[PDB]
Amino acid sequence: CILLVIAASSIALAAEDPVLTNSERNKVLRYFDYVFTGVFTFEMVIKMIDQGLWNILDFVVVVGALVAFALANALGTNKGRDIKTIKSLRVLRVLRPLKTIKRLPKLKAVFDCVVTSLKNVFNILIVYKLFMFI
Amino acid sequence: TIRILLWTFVQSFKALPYVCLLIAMLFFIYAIIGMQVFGNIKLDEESHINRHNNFRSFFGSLMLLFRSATGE
Amino acid sequence: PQVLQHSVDVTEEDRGPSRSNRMEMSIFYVVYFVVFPFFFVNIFVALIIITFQEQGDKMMEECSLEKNERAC
Amino acid sequence: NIVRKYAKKLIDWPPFEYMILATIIANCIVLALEQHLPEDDKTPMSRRLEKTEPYFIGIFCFEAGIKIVA
Amino acid sequence: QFDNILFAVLTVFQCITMEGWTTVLYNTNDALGATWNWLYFIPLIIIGSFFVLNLVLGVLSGEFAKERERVENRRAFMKLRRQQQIERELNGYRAWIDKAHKERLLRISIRHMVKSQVFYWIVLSLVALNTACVAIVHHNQPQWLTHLLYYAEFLFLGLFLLEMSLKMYGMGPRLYFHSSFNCFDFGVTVGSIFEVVWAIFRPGTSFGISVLRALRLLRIFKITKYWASLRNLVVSLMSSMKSIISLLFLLFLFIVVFALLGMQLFGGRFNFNDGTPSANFDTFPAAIMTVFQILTGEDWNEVMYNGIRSQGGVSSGMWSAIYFIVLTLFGNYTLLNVFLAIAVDNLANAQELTKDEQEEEEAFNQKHALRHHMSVWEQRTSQLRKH
Amino acid sequence: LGPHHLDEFVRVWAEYDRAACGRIHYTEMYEMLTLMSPPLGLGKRCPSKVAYKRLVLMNMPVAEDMTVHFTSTLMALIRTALDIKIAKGGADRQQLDSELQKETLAIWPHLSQKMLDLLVPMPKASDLTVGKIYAA
Amino acid sequence: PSMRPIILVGPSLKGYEVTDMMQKALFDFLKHRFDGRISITRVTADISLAEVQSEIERIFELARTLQLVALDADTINHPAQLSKTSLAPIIVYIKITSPKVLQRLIKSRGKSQSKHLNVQIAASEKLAQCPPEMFDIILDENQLEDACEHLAEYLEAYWKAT
Ligand SMILES: CC(C)CCC[C@@H](C)[C@H]1CC[C@H]2[C@@H]3CC=C4C[C@@H](OC(=O)CCC(=O)O)CC[C@]4(C)[C@H]3CC[C@]12C
Ligand SMILES: CC(C)CCC[C@@H](C)[C@H]1CC[C@H]2[C@@H]3CC=C4C[C@@H](OC(=O)CCC(=O)O)CC[C@]4(C)[C@H]3CC[C@]12C
Ligand SMILES: CC(C)CCC[C@@H](C)[C@H]1CC[C@H]2[C@@H]3CC=C4C[C@@H](OC(=O)CCC(=O)O)CC[C@]4(C)[C@H]3CC[C@]12C
Ligand SMILES: CC(C)CCC[C@@H](C)[C@H]1CC[C@H]2[C@@H]3CC=C4C[C@@H](OC(=O)CCC(=O)O)CC[C@]4(C)[C@H]3CC[C@]12C
Ligand SMILES: CCCCCCCCCCCCCCCC
Ligand SMILES: CCCCCCCCCCCCCCCC
Ligand SMILES: [Ca+2]
Repeated sequence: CILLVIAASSIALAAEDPVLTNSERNKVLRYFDYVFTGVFTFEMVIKMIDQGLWNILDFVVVVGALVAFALANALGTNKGRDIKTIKSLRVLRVLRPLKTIKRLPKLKAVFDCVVTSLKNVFNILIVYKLFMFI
Repeated sequence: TIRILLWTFVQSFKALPYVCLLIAMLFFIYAIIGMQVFGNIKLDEESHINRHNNFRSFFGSLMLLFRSATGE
Repeated sequence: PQVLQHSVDVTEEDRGPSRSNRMEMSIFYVVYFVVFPFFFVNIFVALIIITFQEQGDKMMEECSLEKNERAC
Repeated sequence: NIVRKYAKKLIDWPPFEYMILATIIANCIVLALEQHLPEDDKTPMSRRLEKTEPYFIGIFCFEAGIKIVA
Repeated sequence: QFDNILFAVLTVFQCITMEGWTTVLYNTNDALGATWNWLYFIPLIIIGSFFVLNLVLGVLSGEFAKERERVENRRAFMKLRRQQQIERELNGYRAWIDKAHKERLLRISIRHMVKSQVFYWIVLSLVALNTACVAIVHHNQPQWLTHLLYYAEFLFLGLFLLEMSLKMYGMGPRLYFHSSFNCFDFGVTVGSIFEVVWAIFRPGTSFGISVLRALRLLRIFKITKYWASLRNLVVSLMSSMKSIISLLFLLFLFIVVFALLGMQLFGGRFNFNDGTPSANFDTFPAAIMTVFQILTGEDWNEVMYNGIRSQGGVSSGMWSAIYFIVLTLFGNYTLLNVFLAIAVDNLANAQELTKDEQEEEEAFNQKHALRHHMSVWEQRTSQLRKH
Repeated sequence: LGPHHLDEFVRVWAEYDRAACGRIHYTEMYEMLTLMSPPLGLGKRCPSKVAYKRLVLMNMPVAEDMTVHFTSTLMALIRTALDIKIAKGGADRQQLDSELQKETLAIWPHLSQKMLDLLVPMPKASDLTVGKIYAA
Repeated sequence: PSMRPIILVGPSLKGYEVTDMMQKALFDFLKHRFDGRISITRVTADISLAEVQSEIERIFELARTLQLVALDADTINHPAQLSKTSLAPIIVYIKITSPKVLQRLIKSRGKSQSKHLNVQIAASEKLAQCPPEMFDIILDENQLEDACEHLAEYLEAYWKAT
């Protein structure tokens, strides 16, 4: 059920209109953003109550959403150049497609194959970075 | 011999359904990024953010990343 | 090539270009290519080919006797 | 045609095949120095280097003759 | 344009080489409509260019593994694995030679200090400043830097000459060139002096070969378990060096002939009314470096449009697309073949050389002094060895 | 020998099965091997006795009809060519055949015991095996 | 005797810088590790000929003090060449396991030895063909630590036994 909220919120990113900020489509999608982040927090809190204190990436996304929805809805003004603040805190929402890497035990096994292959070419990616420096 | 090369190499594209999904998720992430960050640049035909090439849409930015991935 | 052209068409510090001057500065760009795009990048492609492990092989010593040619 | 006593196979001695490898590298430098000007025009240097072609043919034609004999 | 069949198997060969495949795509979006054209060009770049690298990399990689196990190629590797054994055990046998007025009073304590473990970490903490002194020279740098870093050569040139003496007059002139990077140290200490003299006689271009001393920071790898993997690469690259040099020289005799042949066809013919392009074929230095554009394949396109309108136009003169096709097809896949054979032969050797150290020095003697995670390449090249 | 050199067996069967004689008569067991080339077929150039006794080492069983099984015939060609658990002779050959059966289950348990015994015939010695037919 | 004497052999002829330094480094290890338990003696008389016998009891009377002694001989370079004497030493073998490393080693040790490479190689071959059991210990190890620990542990076993 979570994994479908992950894959339905990530398409709410691909439908937003970059130019028409307050189009009618973006007004609906900013009602979905509360719905999707509401699910993630009440998937985090129960997870952090039942596990104790990748999960950092989940933690950042839910906070970045709340902070964005807080300081924009609370005042939104009276601070120096804070329209760019939410516009740069909503780019954290791009990490929602990254929450599915660990939810799928077979996708995670491919991500760990890229990482394990980035460590084989790492004593040559330092010789490469040193010759490229000379 | 042309069909076994094709057969052998397309069968092994069927044994890796998830390797061509981390790549399709790289093209997803960047695309989104390019949207919010690079999406409202004004199109100028002198520059390379044209009417052809831009970040104004998901598919218009997925083509920009494919045009860029292929080294163009 | 547009960086080779500017690197050849070079005169002095804080002076505009002069075409085909310093044509020996194209040796910096053939020694760069023979090293990084040709040699070093093909070291990356070959350290991944050479050091690539089967995805999952934990089936009784990977089918103790019957292996790649034997099993298939 | 097949007449023996060539006295030519004896000529393929190592002092003899490092002067062909010397006239070839010399030839490859003459071709490297030529500059091509658009419409029948020729630089003064490229008119000088055109005077070496009978020599380079003279040596390369010697080798074919001495080899088709030996 | 795909007017003809010959005009279409060249517009589609251009797109597979991935040169200017978007101007072709953007023309047929304007001309026709941008809804369906992507079904022609993305399936054409993916199949024609990406899916042919997969096949060419695969077909080559399997061919390089079948040739590594030829009888003539094992025989010449075991002859390399052997001299690595001799050099490895001889190092220990030269470690036992541990001998315990100024002829024997300074030359005894010098070579004591100048080989100590606190000495290395001084020079390599002092060649990590010489490679950050010449890493901050930007344009319009403040006038205090230009003078400060001007002494920074002489402080470092003089000091690195000081340690070039202690390795010469404290360990021996003849017994000075037995190590590899110790010969490298001489290579740039004289090289750095050459820049100093050459810059007084001709201020200006200062290509500055004293950052080549940064290559000694590679010896920080000695303190890691990644030295055997990396030294065996250079040991294998140095053994097969008369076959890399005489292979870069056949990739240069086919750049020359071609450059030559490119002058005969387009020499002097690039004087267009707009101006002759920078990618000429008129002189040899300019004919070499445009065959080097076509081989590396980037904008072989534009050099072909000039070479077609050179000999006519889209007309009796478009027979000259054969030069720019044969040369960007046999240099796209002949450089990959040559430079991947160099990087697979010399890198699968540095993988067995570093494996017959652990499997002797930690398995053979550790016992007689008293698969297992094999990659797909290692397993398949052992079944090919056992036939 | 690999899956490349084994589809030949599928092919060469067709020109003399003609959709009918899957119980193919055993005369072709020599004819088929000469037609094919190594490493699957014996070959038509050098059928020498030491070369051919590999077929005797390949002790294929025969039924009452002097006939062989396509599945059984295919494996024995594999097993000798790849030297998979091949012994010199005697019951030690069948001692490894117990593993030959057993190894298959842990890989492919979907095979029954008949097709296991089809893949591993374990021929009984008194019967004139195909190698024994031509050795006599 | 009370303690079996220690005598080293095996690289090449003694007197040559190679074997000389090999043995002297090993004896420096013996000294500075076992300082205060072994006395080092230098021998200039041919032990195989047993002034020749004048030093044998001198070796005995340092061997008759419940303490080990290292014998810096200068004329014995073979196991069979000392199969006759009653000294019954412990024959530790500094083994070289390849001719090629041997020629490289001698060549690298200046040029005065370079004119004597052939004779040292011949004597090393002669030593190699000697049977292995004629040597009490085998030291073919490359690193100083390995052979030092090997000899130290064997001497420790002997010392704990006696
Ligand atoms: C294609 C589907 C199966 C992908 C999976 C996700 C969908 C189940 C949902 C999740 C959120 C949905 C979006 C939520 C809100 C809207 C606004 C909705 O109304 C408008 O903005 C239209 C206004 C106009 O007519 O101009 C249009 C569809 C859209 C983008 C939805 C499209 C379908 C989405 C992506
Ligand atoms: C190895 C493969 C299986 C991995 C997954 C696919 C990816 C390689 C990505 C990278 C480039 C992507 C393409 C980039 C651009 C486009 C055009 C896009 O076009 C439109 O929707 C409308 C036309 C327009 O692009 O303007 C459709 C998706 C597509 C084909 C994308 C499909 C998915 C692709 C092939
Ligand atoms: C081990 C690796 C990292 C070393 C890489 C450095 C060399 C292999 C290459 C890189 C740049 C090259 C240089 C780039 C440019 C020049 C200048 C050229 O002459 C000039 O143009 C200098 C005077 C002027 O500009 O008029 C002579 C060759 C040289 C030194 C090249 C020689 C070979 C160099 C040093
Ligand atoms: C220890 C080694 C491996 C790394 C040393 C650091 C350098 C690779 C980089 C890091 C930050 C760089 C600086 C970042 C910013 C600037 C400002 C910029 O110059 C100006 O401000 C313009 C006016 C002028 O000073 O001429 C470019 C140079 C400089 C000093 C750069 C010089 C090179 C630096 C020191
Ligand atoms: C065009 C006027 C004369 C220019 C002379 C330049 C000399 C150096 C040429 C360097 C480019 C050719 C490199 C050859 C090896 C790839
Ligand atoms: C004994 C030398 C050890 C060196 C350890 C680091 C080596 C790193 C690889 C160097 C490869 C240089 C390639 C240069 C271009 C052909
Ligand atoms: Ca390109």
